[PDB]
Amino acid sequence: VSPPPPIADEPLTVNTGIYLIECYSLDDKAATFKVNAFLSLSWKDRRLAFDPVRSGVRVKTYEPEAIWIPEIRFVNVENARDADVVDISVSPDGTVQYLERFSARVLSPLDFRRYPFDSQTLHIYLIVRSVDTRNIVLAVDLEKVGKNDDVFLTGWDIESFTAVVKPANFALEDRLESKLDYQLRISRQYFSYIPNIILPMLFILFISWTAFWSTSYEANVTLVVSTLIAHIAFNILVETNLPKTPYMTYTGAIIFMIYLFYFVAVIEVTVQHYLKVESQPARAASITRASRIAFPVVFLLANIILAFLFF
Amino acid sequence: VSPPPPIADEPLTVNTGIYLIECYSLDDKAATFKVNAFLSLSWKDRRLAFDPVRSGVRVKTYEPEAIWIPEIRFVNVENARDADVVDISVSPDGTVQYLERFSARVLSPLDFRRYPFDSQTLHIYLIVRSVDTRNIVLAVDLEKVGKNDDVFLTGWDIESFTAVVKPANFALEDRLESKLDYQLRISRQYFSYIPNIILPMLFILFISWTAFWSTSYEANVTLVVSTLIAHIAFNILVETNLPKTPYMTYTGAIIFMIYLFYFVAVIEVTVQHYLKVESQPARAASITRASRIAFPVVFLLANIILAFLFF
Amino acid sequence: VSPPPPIADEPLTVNTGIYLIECYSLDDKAATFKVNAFLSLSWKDRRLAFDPVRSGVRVKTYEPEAIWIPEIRFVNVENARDADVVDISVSPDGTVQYLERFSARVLSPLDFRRYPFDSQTLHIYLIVRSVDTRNIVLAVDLEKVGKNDDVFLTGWDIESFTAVVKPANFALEDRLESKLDYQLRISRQYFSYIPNIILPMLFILFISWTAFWSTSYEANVTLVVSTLIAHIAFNILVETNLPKTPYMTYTGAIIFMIYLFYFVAVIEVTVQHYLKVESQPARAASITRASRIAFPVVFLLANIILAFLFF
Amino acid sequence: VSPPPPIADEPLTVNTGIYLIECYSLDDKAATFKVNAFLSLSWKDRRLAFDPVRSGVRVKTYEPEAIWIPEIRFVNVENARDADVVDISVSPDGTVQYLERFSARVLSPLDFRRYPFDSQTLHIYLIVRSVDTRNIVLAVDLEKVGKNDDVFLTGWDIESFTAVVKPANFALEDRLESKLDYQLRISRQYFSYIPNIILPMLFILFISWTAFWSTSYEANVTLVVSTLIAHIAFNILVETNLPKTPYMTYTGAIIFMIYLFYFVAVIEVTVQHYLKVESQPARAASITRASRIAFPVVFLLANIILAFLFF
Amino acid sequence: VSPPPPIADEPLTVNTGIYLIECYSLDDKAATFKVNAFLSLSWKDRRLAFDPVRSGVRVKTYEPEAIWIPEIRFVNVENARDADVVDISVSPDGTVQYLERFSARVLSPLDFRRYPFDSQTLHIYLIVRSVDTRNIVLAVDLEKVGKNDDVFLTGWDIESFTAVVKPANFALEDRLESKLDYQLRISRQYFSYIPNIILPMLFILFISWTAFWSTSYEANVTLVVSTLIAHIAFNILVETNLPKTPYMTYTGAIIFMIYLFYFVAVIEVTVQHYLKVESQPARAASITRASRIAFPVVFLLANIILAFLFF
Ligand SMILES: [Cl-]
Ligand SMILES: [Cl-]
Ligand SMILES: [Cl-]
Ligand SMILES: [Cl-]
Ligand SMILES: [Cl-]
Ligand SMILES: [Cl-]
Ligand SMILES: [Cl-]
Ligand code: NA
Ligand code: NA
Ligand code: NA
Ligand code: NA
Ligand code: NA
Ligand code: NA
Repeated sequence: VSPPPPIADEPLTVNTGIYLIECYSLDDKAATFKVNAFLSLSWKDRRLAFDPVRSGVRVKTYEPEAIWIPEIRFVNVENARDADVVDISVSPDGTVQYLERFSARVLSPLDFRRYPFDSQTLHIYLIVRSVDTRNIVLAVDLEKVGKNDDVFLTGWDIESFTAVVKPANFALEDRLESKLDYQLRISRQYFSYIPNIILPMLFILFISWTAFWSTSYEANVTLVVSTLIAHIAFNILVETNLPKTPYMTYTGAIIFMIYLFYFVAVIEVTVQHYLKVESQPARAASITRASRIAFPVVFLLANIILAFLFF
Repeated sequence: VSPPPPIADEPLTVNTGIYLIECYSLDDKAATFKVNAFLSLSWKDRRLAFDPVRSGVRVKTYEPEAIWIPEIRFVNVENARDADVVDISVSPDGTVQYLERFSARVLSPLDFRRYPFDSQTLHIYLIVRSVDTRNIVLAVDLEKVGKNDDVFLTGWDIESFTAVVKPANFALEDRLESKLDYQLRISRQYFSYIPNIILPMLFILFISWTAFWSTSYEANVTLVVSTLIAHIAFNILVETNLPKTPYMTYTGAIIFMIYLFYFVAVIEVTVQHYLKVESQPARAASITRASRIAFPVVFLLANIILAFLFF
Repeated sequence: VSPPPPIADEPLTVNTGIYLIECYSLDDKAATFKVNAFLSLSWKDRRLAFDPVRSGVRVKTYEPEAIWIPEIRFVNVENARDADVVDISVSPDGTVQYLERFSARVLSPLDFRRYPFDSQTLHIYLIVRSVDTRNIVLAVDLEKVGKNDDVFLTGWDIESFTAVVKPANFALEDRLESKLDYQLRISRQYFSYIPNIILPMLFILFISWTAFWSTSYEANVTLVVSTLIAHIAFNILVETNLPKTPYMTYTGAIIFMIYLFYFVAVIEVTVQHYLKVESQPARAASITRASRIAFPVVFLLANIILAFLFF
Repeated sequence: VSPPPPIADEPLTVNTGIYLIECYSLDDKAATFKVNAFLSLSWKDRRLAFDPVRSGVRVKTYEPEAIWIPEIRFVNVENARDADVVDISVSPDGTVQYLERFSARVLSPLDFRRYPFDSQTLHIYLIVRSVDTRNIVLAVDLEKVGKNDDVFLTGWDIESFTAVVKPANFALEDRLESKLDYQLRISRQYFSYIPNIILPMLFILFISWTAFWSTSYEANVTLVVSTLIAHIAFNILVETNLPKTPYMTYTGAIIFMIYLFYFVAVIEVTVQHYLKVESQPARAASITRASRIAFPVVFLLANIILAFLFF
Repeated sequence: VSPPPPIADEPLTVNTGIYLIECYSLDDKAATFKVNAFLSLSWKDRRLAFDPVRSGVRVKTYEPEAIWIPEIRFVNVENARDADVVDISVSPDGTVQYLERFSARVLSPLDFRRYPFDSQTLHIYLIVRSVDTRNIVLAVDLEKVGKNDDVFLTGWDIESFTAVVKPANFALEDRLESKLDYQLRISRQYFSYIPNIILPMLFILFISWTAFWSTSYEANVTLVVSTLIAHIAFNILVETNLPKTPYMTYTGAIIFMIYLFYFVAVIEVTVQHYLKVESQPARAASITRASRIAFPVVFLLANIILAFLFF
């Protein structure tokens, strides 16, 4: 079966729609997510036109093998989609209405700069390659673009599912390709990060600062070194949920900066002890008293600077 | 093959049933579970009706390809089900009795608020899309809804498997859809959490409170900081078994609150030491003696408040 | 093709056999194991009977599509088995001899009460569903039940592979089902647990008891708290290899009990220090000397009680 | 299609060959590895014999469906192999030359006794089941047995790929089976284990022995207990890369033995402190000075004994 | 269908091209990566040649089954590729233009010597096996070799995608094989390793060196032993992201060397304490003051040596 013939030198328009049924398995590290949706297609093929009286049916149901179906693919998928044809209906002017339900693992990069207060635009690219007989162009039927109410993605808020109505028509290997961009807008549910990572991380840091109210070097060393190890544990935990990025993330910046605070706290505790041993506790007392104010103040200001640069 | 014609403008009723054979792989983080079941379907096709006297046979067995079968799908599945037709039997009046055995990975969100003392309602949504010739409606045959006795789900008690008998009939892409809700009620076996997480967590916390019976700052620092690290280990272990939720869980709330108890214990140990060094051990003794009562009392009351808010 | 007709109102007996070739991937947490085996089937089809003299051949080989084959399934499988027909041979009296090689992931619950000194009976349930024409019953051909010598399951000893010869004949969805139980008896190789978990766990516990030969509170606190943290590590390691059970396991009981020993050791170390500070070291010495005997004695007796209750 | 008829009562010889193209995914814990190879088969079918003069062609190419092909399988595979026929060529005398490219996951147990200085023989068992018409025997064509130069297995040295030329001919379910053993000899690249596990483990152990040059009980307790915890971490790391074995491994033996050294070091540190407190430091000094020599000497000799028993 | 006949004894040239659409899942440990691409093939079949005037059409479109297509495979793939034919076009002179879209998991070893400042050349080997009728040789059509702009690989910079135009023609099992090498050049984004592993590792090491400004043995032991444990954590973290190599990596070398620095620091802290106890603090002070300079100087020089040897 060959493609439908043109009335004039016009290309064949294949109207498309995607209705999301199930959205799942957003793998942040992998930049992959799985989708289960309806894919609707519509085009005009005058070779299948019919007169109802002779046929006895107002619309005909064809099997995919019986008629010409455009070879529609997704660009940003791991493998060819898992598709099951639901319905093929032909009107007697030859307007075909195709519907399939598919599942596919989609590849769409994520921007982690504001993690875990980040938002993303997941893309689903629909494509058709033109044939030698005719050029095929994709169009959006907005009445067939949407998502189920129950659609959920663990740890995310689903904002919108829309299509950029104008296709990207270009040449690939001396043939026209017509590409459509379907956009799924999402925003991370940051809530959990507060009681699970941010506050525990702040608690251990503030615990290290109690060394500024102690002259016991041995206790101070135990305080700063133990809390540092706990900070290392949180750093490792965070980087297991994140991919390696060629940029700094918001959380990554805070985590990194906190190491500097632990490093200077160890210097303070060392300087304090050295002075005490040298019989200079008055100078050591001045440094410890200043540290009581300096450490929280510099921590607060540096965080304001970070929040400002990132948001 | 076209759908059965109506006697009047009535829709086609397809009676359904699901009998669970094997239930497994409940992935809490993923909100997915796997199912292996019988799917029974029943409808009337007058074109298939026959006289038992003339034909000789009481029932006719058909191959799926030979007759019209409604296109039944699951809404909340990752991929199309793995199905194998078991039997197709037709009665003399044209009543078709269809039976298949299928396996599918179902997507059903879980409420973790009362974790690990939580109960869940897993859903299995059956759906049919209406055709241009006729409208198709789903119904429940209660005699064909059930589960095997041996059905088990590791770490859960299976309470019931029932169906909401009235379908959700709605329009999707200008066609009637008839959706049925099959509910699998389960309740978590909390037992194991007690000796494995709750009691070990309480033991380390109570170990930190021994610092209220010690004047040794160095030992106190070792006691509170070491037990805090062990609490961090348990917090990390718990959050690896749970997804990120936009709400607080019961366990999450207790775990978070325990950090505050460790934080105040560090303050007490610091205040005590500072006073001793300042030659004020009488004031320090009053604070330590009060802490011996205050810490368990505030811990007990705060837990009563939490249990009340969550249950 | 319809089922063979009865001589009288007798049911059709399908003789079965399972010969294990490869056994692998026993997932303790999941209650799943993978199997690769021969499935042999035998029944009489009089319609297929022939005269050896007239036909010339002693046996006739058929393709599955050419003759009636019973629809045999496994009850406790994740998905329908991966099967490949090896041979179909028909004898002159119409006795069909069917052989296939299959692979399946089997679901069989495990009893962890005596872990890691536990034994299990893995089940493989064969089933046939009766048809409207006739009732089908399963039987065991003991000469076709066995396993390869090389069959191994990492961390287990394979004891036996036998079949319960009498089927469980019952009604499921108003049709007779004939179910056969194939049993694979296994016993865990506990060896490794001794040098890897049990002895290291005992060593750290005995290390904590050295605090009963020390008056240094700071060293005692370091001894008991550090070894407790190591015990927490072993507890976490153990529970990662085990599912969450609504009962206590043998290892779980020992692990839990050891927490109580650490808890009382912390009390002893605290009481000892408090008394020393109060200028009562003679009373403290009596408690420490008693602890030297009490702790190993109570540990030994409590273990005898546990071993008795569990074995 | 039936098997080739015999000239006399001789069995049909199917010459075989396996040429490894890609070898990957050796899972030590699972005893599985994946293979991608050419499988060559050759046999004589007199019914396919032709005159080169009359036919014109020197060789005839057939599609698998057109001629009789022996049913060849692998014994120790998880599932049936993924195969794609490359070529079927028939010579004038009726000698068929079959070639396919396949991929399979092979199950072959490993001996971990000398880990990580162990060598293994991975097996690939080829098999044919005899038919009622004729008996089929397997043979090795050594010119069709080999491996690609680029063949690599991460962390291993590939030594050889050979076949045991004489098959194991036996009866399974009253039919002859002809089994061939293909052996892939490999030897572990131990290099990495030295800087990553062995030397770090020795460093922490030697760090614990510095307690023999200290009278500070508190520092000694910190030294031996901290290094023991680090040894526990290495023990856990090692057992995650290894399956549970019913025998001792070389590394397992060294790791276990090192626990005894830590245990005796804790006894020494305890005895030393007890004596000092009892005003017996002269006796304590004799024990500590002896320990300085005894610990490295006993460690060196015990290792010589272990290396001797294992190699 | 047989291969095209030669005009003379010349081999059949099959022009090839690969256009990368999606590149993903680079598993460093496994030496595997997944690819989604267009595979273009072109050859001349004179038997398919036609007159444009007589036939009417300028090009003829065929279904794969209808004409002779060369059997093209990939050498270094796990399984046979997942392919879907897009277009087959025949020009009047018989020049066939074939296009398919495929996905495959490719096996390509990586050189970790300069990790994480390493670059790699991923290989995709295209191959054709000659037939008995004719010899088949592969060629590169450079106009059909490329990659999509959007192509990305998390944690990597994609440099180029080119082909070695001259094939590796060799004999395998007495038949010509023509192999083409497609090279995907990538370079690791080392950025993240700096704040996540390198700087935290340097911070803990520098924290251990504060013991050179302290006479407190107990605090020194806590400082060096605690930071060593944190270094062990980072060593374990690094080796989980890397495979076991028979060579030293850059990071591996630095990590290993840092153990020696911790070992000598423990010796210094021990020697210092021993001397103090022996009433020789003047000699101990000389060693500690020298260590303050020696440790950073030797660390800096050893790193210059390492960087020089590795880059
Ligand atoms: Cl697609
Ligand atoms: Cl479905
Ligand atoms: Cl089955
Ligand atoms: Cl196979
Ligand atoms: Cl391929
Ligand atoms: Cl050659
Ligand atoms: Cl050739
Ligand atoms: Na078509
Ligand atoms: Na049908
Ligand atoms: Na059949
Ligand atoms: Na300590
Ligand atoms: Na065949
Ligand atoms: Na072809």
